[PDB]
Amino acid sequence: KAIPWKINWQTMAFEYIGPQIEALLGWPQGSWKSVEDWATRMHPEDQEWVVNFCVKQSECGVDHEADYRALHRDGHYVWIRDVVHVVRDDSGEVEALIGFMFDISLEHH
Amino acid sequence: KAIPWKINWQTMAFEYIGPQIEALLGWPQGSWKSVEDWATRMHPEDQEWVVNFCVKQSECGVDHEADYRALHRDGHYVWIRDVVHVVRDDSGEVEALIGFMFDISLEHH
Repeated sequence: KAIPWKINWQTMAFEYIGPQIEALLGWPQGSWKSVEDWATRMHPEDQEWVVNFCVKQSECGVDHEADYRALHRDGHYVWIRDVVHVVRDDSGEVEALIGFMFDISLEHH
Repeated sequence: KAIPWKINWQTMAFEYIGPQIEALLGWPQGSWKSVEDWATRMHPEDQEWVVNFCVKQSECGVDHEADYRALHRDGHYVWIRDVVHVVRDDSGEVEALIGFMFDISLEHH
């Protein structure tokens, strides 16, 4: 059920994202190209804080997690928990973000 | 709260594991040396299936997750969900396991 994913820090593009993302959010798996897609497919009141929070924590190399309403292609919202581990390269600089997205619908019933 | 970790498939040793593992399970963070430690610090009825399940799924390169009672150093058990992503090298062979351990105590109250 967990959806694995990884983001290239330099380009901010998705290296990969599990196919379960399609069953969960409906958008074609191949449509998840970059962080911009992740930021767009989110509830308006959540975009208001999640993006800034994740950016700040990532830049500081601090692992983090956020709960928000993800936008399904059909228009309804799905509660998701995004858990992020920050990876640094040999020189100590942020190189990528790796983690999982979890459907936490049951926690909101 | 999530505990990040990674295992070198060849040596089956922990490359790293978040410091939160100490606050959660009590054992010194540096004590988590290999899969053997992970397998030992688990409820006896769970060791009976979790180890075999994870091994089988990992060898097949299939992401998986398992819920089990982890052993705290003080002797009591803590419900944990281990989520695993399998990483393959350039030749297509299993190279490592990366994921997170989550305290799911609230789901068992």
